[PDB]
Amino acid sequence: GGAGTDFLTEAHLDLPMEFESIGKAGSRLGTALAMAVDHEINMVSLVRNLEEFFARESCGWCTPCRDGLPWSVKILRALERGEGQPGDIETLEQLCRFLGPGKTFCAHAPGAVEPLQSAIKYFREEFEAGIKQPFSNTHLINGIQPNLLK
Amino acid sequence: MDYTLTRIYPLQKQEIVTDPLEQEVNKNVFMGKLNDMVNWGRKNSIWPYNFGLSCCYVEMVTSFTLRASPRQADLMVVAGTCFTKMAPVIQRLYDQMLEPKWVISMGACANSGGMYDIYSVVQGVDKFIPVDVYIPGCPPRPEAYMQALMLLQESIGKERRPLSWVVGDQGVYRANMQSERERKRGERIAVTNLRTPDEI
Ligand code: SF4
Ligand code: SF4
Repeated sequence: GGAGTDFLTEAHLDLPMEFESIGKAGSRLGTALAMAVDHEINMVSLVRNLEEFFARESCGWCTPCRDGLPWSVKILRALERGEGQPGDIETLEQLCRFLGPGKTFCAHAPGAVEPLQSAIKYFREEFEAGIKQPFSNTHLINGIQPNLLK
Repeated sequence: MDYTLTRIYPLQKQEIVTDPLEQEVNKNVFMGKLNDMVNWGRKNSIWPYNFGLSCCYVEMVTSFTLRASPRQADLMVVAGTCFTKMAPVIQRLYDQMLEPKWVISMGACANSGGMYDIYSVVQGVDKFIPVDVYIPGCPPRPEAYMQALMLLQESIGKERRPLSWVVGDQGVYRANMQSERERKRGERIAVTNLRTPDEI
């Protein structure tokens, strides 16, 4: 029931549309207005769209929601462009836990990570195909030998 | 070339003067030849007395690769920290030397106290002993002392000390030489690229 609800699979279609049933399933009833995703839809691009909305609808009051959601959008865009680097899914999961209930000032972000955590839970393979490049945030400064962390 | 007259240490006669020899009243070609001969013998016969202090003495012995008496020495190299308990000793040894005498300060400590601005250290030997050449470094490379000796030779070849203690002016005229820093400013500033600190 909404863009801020956790995705469920075909197995959860036999669950009654009640607040307790969907909650135990691992999501929320929300507005009870469900949306169906077909096999021709990529989960990474779908969640990227969801995050782009949740990220720009932020009011900018608390850091977790104001600076954390924009990070996820960039990771998801990199994954859908095949430019993902190792550690991206872990950051996404850490964001989902640290933008959860209680951490943010209101429930915009707690509900914004609900679709993301679910997509990684049931369709991780789609998020993994994105990581195709080695991790690198540093260029090579000439004259300075780099600290080779192993 | 201007000269500094030390007629007859922290406070003493230091009048800036003109080449006493060039002055016509005391201008004699023979006297000039005599001055040059004495300066030549002194600059080419600088016997040293290395007062070993702290770690600089170790670099000095590497350069060495002896006037054990201050009496036979013409140069006292202060190489080390001027500790409070050592300062009286340094002054006594320098005061047991005969004219002409020179002093080269080797090391940041002997130069100004260096990294040891502490209660037990004199901030520079130039606080009690007149110095002629200062060698920056900690410790200064053995080759740096050799450069200092060559700089002293040049300064000694331009001095106008009394030719005899019974006649003439008994004044030590030391030339106001050009600072080495300004002399080699051009080449230093021209430097553009250097080897990356990545290779041996
Ligand atoms: S979680 Fe709520 S209060 Fe915090 S930035 Fe988002 S909209 Fe603003
Ligand atoms: S200047 Fe440096 S190396 Fe030389 S004696 Fe002092 S501390 Fe030691």
